[PDB]
Amino acid sequence: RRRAHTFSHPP
Amino acid sequence: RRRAHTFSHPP
Amino acid sequence: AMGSMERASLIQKAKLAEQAERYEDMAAFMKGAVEKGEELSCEERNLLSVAYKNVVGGQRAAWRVLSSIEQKSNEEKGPEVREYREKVETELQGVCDTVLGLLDSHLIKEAGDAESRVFYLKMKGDYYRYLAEVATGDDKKRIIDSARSAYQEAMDISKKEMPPTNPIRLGLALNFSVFHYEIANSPEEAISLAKTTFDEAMADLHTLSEDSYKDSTLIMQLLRDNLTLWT
Amino acid sequence: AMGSMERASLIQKAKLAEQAERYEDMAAFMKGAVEKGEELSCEERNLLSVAYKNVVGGQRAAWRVLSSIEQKSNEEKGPEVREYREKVETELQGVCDTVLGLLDSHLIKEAGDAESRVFYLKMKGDYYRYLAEVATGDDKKRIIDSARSAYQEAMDISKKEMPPTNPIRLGLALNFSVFHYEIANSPEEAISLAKTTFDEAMADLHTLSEDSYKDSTLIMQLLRDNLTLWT
Ligand SMILES: [Mg+2]
Ligand SMILES: [Mg+2]
Ligand SMILES: [Mg+2]
Ligand SMILES: [Mg+2]
Repeated sequence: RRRAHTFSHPP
Repeated sequence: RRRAHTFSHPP
Repeated sequence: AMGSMERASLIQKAKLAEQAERYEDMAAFMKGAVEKGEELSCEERNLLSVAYKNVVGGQRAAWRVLSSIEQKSNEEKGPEVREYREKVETELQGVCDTVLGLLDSHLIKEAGDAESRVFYLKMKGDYYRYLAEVATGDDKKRIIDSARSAYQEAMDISKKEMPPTNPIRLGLALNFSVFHYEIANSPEEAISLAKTTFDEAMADLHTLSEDSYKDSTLIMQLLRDNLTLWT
Repeated sequence: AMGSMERASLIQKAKLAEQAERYEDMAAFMKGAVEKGEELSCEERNLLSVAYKNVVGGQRAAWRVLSSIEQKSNEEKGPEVREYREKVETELQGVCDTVLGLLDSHLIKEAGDAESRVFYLKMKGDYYRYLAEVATGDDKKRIIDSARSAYQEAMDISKKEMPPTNPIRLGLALNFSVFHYEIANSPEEAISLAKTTFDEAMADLHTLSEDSYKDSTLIMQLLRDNLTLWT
């Protein structure tokens, strides 16, 4: 399975 | 200008 | 003066390291600047987070690779993979410990504006989560409690003081939902949080300027893709 | 036994580090294995080169970024860029010194097969070239002499003992031509070498197996694109 997205700041 | 290619091993 | 000039120079070298993709240097510079005791601006908070996210991100990627090879070797001969995975793991724990120490000693305060308070508590939850990824026993259970506590305290602030489309609030909810799914083994809670967050932001998207709209919909797409993944 | 088992374990950890993209670790493992005094196999030579090419490659990229910002600040205010560029430069010189020390102390020998002899002398030229990129005065002139000497000794062997399509020979000629153009300020010599190398390999391509053909034409495309760039 692929991993879920996490977010800390925009690219 | 772009830089010339150098080579040490295949990708 | 010598102290304040020292702080501004460390900040400037962190920005230079970012351009050079020297992220370990960047993290070292930003750690130094944080210990000068001054509050970090929005820009400087992002420098701190970029630096350490890249450093720990490489460690996490390596740990997953080595852990996978280790488990494959353990299925159904040479200590090397275990020895090296343990080394990377201890190094990852050390970086997480460092970030968590900076957060507790210098950055987390009851006094700040909501955005900064939520930013740092979210970061606290994130780096406890990264510790939880590699922990195993009652240690893991206690680390999980610590991450949930940090995330929930940030969630309380964000729901009291920020609109549902605020990008920091949205990113917190995204990560706390992943925590539920992948860490706390609470998939129904993960789906509920992600769906509620998306829905309540969707209902407010029409109120946003063009720049805000871009920032919010970016994280909402991540929430939507996670929901697709989980349902 | 404890020594040979130690060598094989270091090699295996270098391979694991490669998979984990832990290239500084990988370089440390391969340095350790080289000091065990045993000749490196073709595979192990590539592990050594991959490890250090990634490490120095990141330093070189950073140095060019910082050098460019430094020169922009010096055109027509704050010591930070100069101070940090100098730091990265000293660190780059240290890694190059380490590779060159390994080559001279353990790897370069009159005795080996042609492929290994050319491989290591080419590497010697490459890492003197990287030192030359950051040097400035009579230091630079002496480093340039050292790179040319290593490259030319490798060229002599390759022209005596390898066919014109051999991939190690082709990569040597590619890099030595770049040295002429970008380092030694000898653009006519760079073009001549690249064209001769391409032409003499082209005349032999019909003799190659499918796998050899793929290896040789890959480097020939690089020679061709450099010639396009320079003419
Ligand atoms: Mg990395
Ligand atoms: Mg452990
Ligand atoms: Mg790098
Ligand atoms: Mg210097």
